[PDB]
Amino acid sequence: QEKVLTTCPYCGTGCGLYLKVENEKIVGVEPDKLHPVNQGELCIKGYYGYKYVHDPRRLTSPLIKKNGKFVPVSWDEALNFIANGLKKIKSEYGSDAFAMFCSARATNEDNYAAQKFARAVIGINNVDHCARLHAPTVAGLAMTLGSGAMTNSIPEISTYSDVIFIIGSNTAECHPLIAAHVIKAKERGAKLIVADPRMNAMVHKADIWLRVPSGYNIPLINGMIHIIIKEGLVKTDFVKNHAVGFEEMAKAVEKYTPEYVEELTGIPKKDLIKAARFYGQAQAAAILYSMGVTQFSHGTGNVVSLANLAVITGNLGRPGAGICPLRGQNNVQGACDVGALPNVLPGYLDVTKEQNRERFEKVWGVKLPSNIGLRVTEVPDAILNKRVRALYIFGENPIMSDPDSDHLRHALEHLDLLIVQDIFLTETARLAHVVLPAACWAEKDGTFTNTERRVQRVRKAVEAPGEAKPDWWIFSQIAERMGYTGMQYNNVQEIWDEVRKIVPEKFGGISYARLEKEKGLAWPCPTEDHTGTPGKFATPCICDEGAEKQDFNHVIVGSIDEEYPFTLTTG
Amino acid sequence: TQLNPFVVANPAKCIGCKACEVACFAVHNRNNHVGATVGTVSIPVIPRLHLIKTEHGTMPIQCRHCEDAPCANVCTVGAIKREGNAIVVDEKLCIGCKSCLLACPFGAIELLPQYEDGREVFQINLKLVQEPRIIAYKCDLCNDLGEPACVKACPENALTLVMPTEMKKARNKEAALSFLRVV
Amino acid sequence: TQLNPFVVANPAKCIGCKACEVACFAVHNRNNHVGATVGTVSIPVIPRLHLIKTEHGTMPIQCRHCEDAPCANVCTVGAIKREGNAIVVDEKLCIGCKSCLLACPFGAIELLPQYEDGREVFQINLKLVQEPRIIAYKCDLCNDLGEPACVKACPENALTLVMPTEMKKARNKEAALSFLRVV
Amino acid sequence: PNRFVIADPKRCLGCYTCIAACAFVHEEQGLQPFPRLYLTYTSEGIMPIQCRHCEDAPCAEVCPVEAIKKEGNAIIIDEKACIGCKTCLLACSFGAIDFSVQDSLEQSIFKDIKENLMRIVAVKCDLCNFREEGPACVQFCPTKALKLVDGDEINKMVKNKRTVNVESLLSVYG
Ligand code: SF4
Ligand code: SF4
Ligand code: SF4
Ligand code: SF4
Ligand code: SF4
Ligand code: SF4
Ligand code: SF4
Ligand code: SF4
Ligand code: SF4
Ligand code: SF4
Ligand code: SF4
Ligand code: SF4
Ligand code: SF4
Repeated sequence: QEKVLTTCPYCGTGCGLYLKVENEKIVGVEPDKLHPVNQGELCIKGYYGYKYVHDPRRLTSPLIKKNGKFVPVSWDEALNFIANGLKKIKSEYGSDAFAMFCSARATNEDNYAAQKFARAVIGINNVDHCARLHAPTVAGLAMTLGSGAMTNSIPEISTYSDVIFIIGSNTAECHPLIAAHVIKAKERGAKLIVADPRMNAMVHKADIWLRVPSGYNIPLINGMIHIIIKEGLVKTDFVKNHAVGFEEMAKAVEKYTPEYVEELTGIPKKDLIKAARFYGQAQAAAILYSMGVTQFSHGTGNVVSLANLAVITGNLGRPGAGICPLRGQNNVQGACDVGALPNVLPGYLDVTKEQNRERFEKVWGVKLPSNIGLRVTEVPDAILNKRVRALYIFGENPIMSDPDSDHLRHALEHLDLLIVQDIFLTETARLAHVVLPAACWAEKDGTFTNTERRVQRVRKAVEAPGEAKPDWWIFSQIAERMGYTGMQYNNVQEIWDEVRKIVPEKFGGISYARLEKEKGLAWPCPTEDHTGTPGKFATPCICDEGAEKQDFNHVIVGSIDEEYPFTLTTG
Repeated sequence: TQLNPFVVANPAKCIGCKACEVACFAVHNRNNHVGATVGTVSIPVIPRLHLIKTEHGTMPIQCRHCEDAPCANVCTVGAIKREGNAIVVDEKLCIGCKSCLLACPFGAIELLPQYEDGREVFQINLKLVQEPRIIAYKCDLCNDLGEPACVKACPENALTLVMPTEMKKARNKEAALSFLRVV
Repeated sequence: TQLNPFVVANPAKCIGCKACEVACFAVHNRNNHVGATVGTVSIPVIPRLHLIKTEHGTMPIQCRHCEDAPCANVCTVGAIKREGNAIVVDEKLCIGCKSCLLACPFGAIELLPQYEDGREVFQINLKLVQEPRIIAYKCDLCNDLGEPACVKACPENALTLVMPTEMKKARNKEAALSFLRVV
Repeated sequence: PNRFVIADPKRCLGCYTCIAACAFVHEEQGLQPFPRLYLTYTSEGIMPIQCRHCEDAPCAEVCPVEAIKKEGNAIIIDEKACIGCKTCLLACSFGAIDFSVQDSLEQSIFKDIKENLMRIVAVKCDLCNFREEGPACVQFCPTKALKLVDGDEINKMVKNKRTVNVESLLSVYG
């Protein structure tokens, strides 16, 4: 009867989705024929992910733990309890009493509000998200190219035939529509080079299979680079115009030979020669990599090598070619543009520099701390050491997906005050202290930032069950109860306008009118009339660094038995 | 676009010793447990060039690598492809439809059983025993491997690799010099 | 083992008179009470080779009897076997799974109702009427009967039975004689 | 003759969308909620397998209650009269029949969806003849791997291949 445009929240690709609603309840989901990403077809989660919003077990009222059992309790006295608990812990031991766990499955306004109401209300740099476990990738790409995110745009990989190079192939079952473009790229001219230690559904369609054992892909790429250098397929103009040198990399790449990797990894010799030839003679090359490479301990130098391979060839900053990091959640990129890490500020600004702090005093509100906060891997140590008093589990269940679950479960017996603004079927809330109902993707009005840095909006279709309310008004109530200068969150539009105002250099033209007219925009976009950057990100030149010139880092093979002869992996 | 080179034999000096076919067999089956010695070859012999002897002596004939190749175009399945400068048949997609033998007039293609990993390749549903897989064999210029083994295996070095630009230029130069030396 | 012979057509001498399909239909349906005379035929006509026409001529095509036959590999029941020198279909184990139509690139197999003893065969349990039984049809080189009947019925002798081994020898001899007469 | 559906393994990601759509359409219609299209993993390639509608069935010849019958242009199970005598499971060459039991589901995303959402009889692809649209499996596929073949598309493909072969043989060498 009524159709509402929305972005599918289940993975990071982002797709148009009409939520066919009838009698206030969702009855179906439809694809958008004019969307540039999915082109009118969705995976399993898009077609049958709407049966999650009206389960009979949805949390419909606030409850609190008085004597060990939760009791149905109205909102205002629960907010009183939260306010007095935060006030007493802040009076006792200061502002370091909590670490903020903002969800990776919430809109960018949620993360911005959480950061502000943890920094401009009490004041601490203790904000984290459970999507860090791709953390070295953003560090490596920033140190190599000066770019901290995706470079190219997804639909360009199928407009014309290119060479697609996959590292740790799991795209066939992690993003079931990006691999749809890769398969659809085969217009009798797209040519695939795949490298992974396992058997997937994508390698069986690959003309060339670079099956290499886990942890041995750095020698593989080093031998690949050695082959493409020995045959003289290096674009000399690109390296002589924008790069700082060539012989420094040559001093560390010549030690690996095709025979060396032949005896080291157990792969045929003609495959590497072939794959190097197809990468070299072709003018278009896109490097995909799935979760497999990103769950490795030594991924820093590996992604550095992946970026520098594209640097030495010249397939960067051009349409149809470029490196392609992939994110595993809808709003991971929404946890980096705004501050969700203990050493970042909205606008990709580092809090360690006083210039990034002195630019906002009154436009932000209360004065901010200048110290680096607590990381997500360090706050269990503070819980065991009793150095932190509270924790904010928001919109997620960090007791199952995160590794080493038993340590966190044993750490969770530190019950002084716990706030879980979450949804049904979470054991953390059962182990928590205070539980508050929240709102899902179809109940909010916010924005999603996909892996391809495209910004779309979420439009509310169904009304909330019971007293479940969006978190913005929860945060505003808490801040007003403690006492905040002014009163925020009149609507989501004011919050997004404030985001546009605070950082106009990155995105100041991402308003509701353009997203209503256009099919989403991708930052940077410093003005309203600009059409966005993408398949360039910012590089047309490899000069996103402050020095306007990229550098290199020399790589080396690392180190890891009879007791455990079998390597265990997961996806 | 470059003209495909092709090896050719010299009937004037050829003896018919059949020492170039065996080298071709040894160099093509390097993945079938061969150690450049007799006794390690437990598989039958399959050559690529074929020797024919008639009243005007003996000569080996092989694939000329036709520019307007009929063998590639008649092949409906698409087994024969021009991957490099030379023409090479692919053994993965070939089904044995003998129409190639209706195309090539020289006749350098033979349908023979396949052999991999020192064993004969069996099929799924054929006849009660199973039947061998028959594949197309022809010369592929040894572009995938190194320098062709048919060269420097002949005792008198009869067969030579020629590509028709240098031969044409040499013949034209010789004709011009002979014409100018008389006038 | 010996390579399976297959009948081929010469399009330059064929007219399209459709006198080759009729002979094949007559010679394979002796159990359906035909006496080499129109009027005793109480069965719909089904031939084995099929004639088509394009702008550049007319000819029939038929089964090429591929050595690595895709139609035999696709069939999971195993009705298609190489009973003799040729490859044949069995009408007793066929179930009608049309996947063999998706395998043969030449399209020489057709799924049609089976006719025996002058009457249409009927399946036991299907729908209220009884559904007919459908069997594949393709050239089987007349192995059970005598010489191929498509040949000796064509007025222009466009149809020829070829042996893919002797023909290669003839082509080799002709190529050698042509090359040696010039050198 | 009969209409069926075929999936070339060149463009099948194993994304489990067709399987879930086939299950849920049959669930919301009022039939068994179990999928009738099985994903199989092999050494070289992944292809969904369903009931290629055999023109002699080898199924209605083994059913003792006469439940399986030809309707329209397909083979229909007629679930109401089926008793569970696992005889058609022996006589199916491709293995296109599974039985409506919870343990018949392999561990995958579809199992997680069906357990977070919430008679034993033989279920078979009925080609979605009750729906005015085409088959659900061919319609929801992200890469359009599956395709429905009719009685006339087979003839068109056969004629196209035959004409291409004849024209190539004429053009290249007689
Ligand atoms: S690809 Fe991702 S965003 Fe698109 S429909 Fe599937 S789960 Fe939703
Ligand atoms: S025998 Fe092999 S190469 Fe020759 S036409 Fe048939 S498939 Fe092609
Ligand atoms: S196989 Fe025969 S027709 Fe084909 S390129 Fe070689 S010589 Fe020419
Ligand atoms: S070039 Fe190679 S394949 Fe051809 S005849 Fe000589 S050795 Fe054999
Ligand atoms: S090795 Fe030389 S002499 Fe002997 S058959 Fe070959 S070409 Fe002739
Ligand atoms: S129709 Fe007959 S010959 Fe064809 S695949 Fe089925 S059983 Fe085999
Ligand atoms: S039916 Fe077709 S595929 Fe099978 S052997 Fe005959 S020509 Fe080859
Ligand atoms: S050889 Fe026999 S079966 Fe084949 S087309 Fe001729 S008459 Fe028919
Ligand atoms: S009988 Fe001979 S001439 Fe007549 S249609 Fe058949 S092949 Fe052509
Ligand atoms: S919908 Fe298509 S791609 Fe997905 S599993 Fe089914 S056949 Fe494969
Ligand atoms: S299980 Fe059902 S369909 Fe199969 S034979 Fe028994 S009654 Fe017939
Ligand atoms: S269940 Fe199997 S044997 Fe029966 S009709 Fe379907 S594919 Fe054929
Ligand atoms: S046609 Fe319908 S019942 Fe058959 S597999 Fe496809 S969706 Fe399932």
